[PDB]
Amino acid sequence: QLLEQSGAEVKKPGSSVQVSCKASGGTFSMYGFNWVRQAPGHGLEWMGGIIPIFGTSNYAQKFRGRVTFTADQATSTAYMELTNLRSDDTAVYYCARDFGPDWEDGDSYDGSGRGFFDFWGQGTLVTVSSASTKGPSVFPLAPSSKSTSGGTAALGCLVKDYFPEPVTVSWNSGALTSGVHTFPAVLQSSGLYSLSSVVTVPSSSLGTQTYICNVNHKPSNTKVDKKVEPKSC
Amino acid sequence: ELVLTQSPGTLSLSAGERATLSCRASQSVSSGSLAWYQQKPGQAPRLLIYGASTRATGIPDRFSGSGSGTDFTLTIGRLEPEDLAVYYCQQYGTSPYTFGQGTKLEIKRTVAAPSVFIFPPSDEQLKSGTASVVCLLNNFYPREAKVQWKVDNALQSGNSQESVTEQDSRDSTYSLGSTLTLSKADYEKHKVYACEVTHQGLSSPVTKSFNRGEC
Repeated sequence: QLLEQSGAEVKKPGSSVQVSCKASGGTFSMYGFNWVRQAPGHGLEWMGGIIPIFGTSNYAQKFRGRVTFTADQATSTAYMELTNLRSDDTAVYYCARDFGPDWEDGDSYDGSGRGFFDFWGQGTLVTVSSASTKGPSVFPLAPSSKSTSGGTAALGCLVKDYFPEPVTVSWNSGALTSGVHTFPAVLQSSGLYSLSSVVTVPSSSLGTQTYICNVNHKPSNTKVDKKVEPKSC
Repeated sequence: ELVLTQSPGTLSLSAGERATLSCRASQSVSSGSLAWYQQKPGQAPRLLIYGASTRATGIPDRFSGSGSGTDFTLTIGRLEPEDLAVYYCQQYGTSPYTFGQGTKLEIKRTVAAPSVFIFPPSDEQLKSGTASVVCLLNNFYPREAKVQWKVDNALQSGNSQESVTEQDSRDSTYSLGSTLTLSKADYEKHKVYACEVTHQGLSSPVTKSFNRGEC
C-alpha cells in the first residue's frame, strides 16, 4: 500500500531495468529500502539496498558491477538499476522496507539491527526475453443454464494469448471478491499465456447486477474491462 | 555466505494442529538476527517474527519463534486455514542477507465434491477461428480429479489444458479449469460437447454438456 512499485515489463537480454519504489508517506524517514527478488515458483534472494538518511548503500556480491541504488527525496522514491540482463534475471522484484531503532542512530545496540523487512511492495515482475509483449484478448465465460447450481451461477473471463506474465484480475473494480477464483496461467504451445478468472454469484442477481472483470497487463500497458452477461437466445 | 536450510520441504496438516518449521544455519547467526516471513498464494511476503523470537506487530498470537546459534524454529500453535502459505526464514546478522528455501504448508480437510459448470466458446472468439470450451470444477478437496472431454461421444486427448488454484484460504478447497481448444472448423462440425468429471466426493462421474446450436 504505502510502498508503490513500477509496473511489470519485458526486457531484452543485455538491456537494463530500473525498478522504482515510492514511500507513500511522503518521506524516507530513517527507513532503509531493499530489493529482494523471486523467480516465479521459487525462493527469495536479497540483492541490496540503500538507507537514504545516511546515504549508505550496499549489495550482494552476486550482483557486483550490475547494480546501482539511488533515492530521490523530492519524490520520496528509491530506485534500483540492474544491467546486462539475462533470462535468469526474470523475477518478481520486491521493494522491502527496513528500519533501525538504535536509540537515535543507524545501528548501535540492543541486539539485532536493520536486517529484516516489515513492509513489502506488491512486486515488479521483470521478464527478460527477446520476444515482444502482447496484450490479452478477453472473452466472456457467460453464465447460463449450463453454469448454474441451486440458486448460484458461475461466470468469468477467459484471458487469452498474452505475453509475458503477469496479468491481474479484479471484479467490479474490487467490489466483488467473494467466490472469485483466478487460475494460474498456462503456457500454451504457441508460447503465449492464458488464464481465466471465475466467480459464483446469486442467479437472482444476473438481471440486476452488472459484472465486469478488470484485466490488467502492465507489460503491454493494457487494461481491459469486460462486462459479462447472460447470452441472448 | 550463510546457508539457511529449512525443513521439512512440505508440511501437510489439518486445521487445529500445530506446525513446527525448522531453519538451520551453516554458521552461527549473529545476535539471533533471524526473521520469519509468510507468503500467501499470490501475495508479497509478510514479516512474522524478527530477532528470532519477537512477534511482529499485527501478527496473531498463534505464531512463535525460538532458537539461537544455528538452530531456529517457527511454531504455529493451532493452524487456521488462512495459514496456507510458504514460510521463509532469513538471517540478517551478516551481509549478504540470506533466506532459507522455504517450507510449504498444505492443509488437509474432509472430502468435498466439486460443483461442475460448462461454458461454450463465445461467438466473438469463434469469429476469429478458435473455440475454447471451458469446464469448471469448483471448490473440491482432494486435489485429485479427472476431467475427460468428449465431442460427439468421442474421447479427446492432447487438445485440452487445465489449471488448478492453490488451496482456498477459507475452506482449503481447490478449483480447476479445463479448456478444450478447437479450430472454428472442427468445433462447427460437431454437436455434443461434454466434460466428464471423476472425483472421490462423487459416487459416480458426473457429466456437463451442451449441444452447439441450442439455447
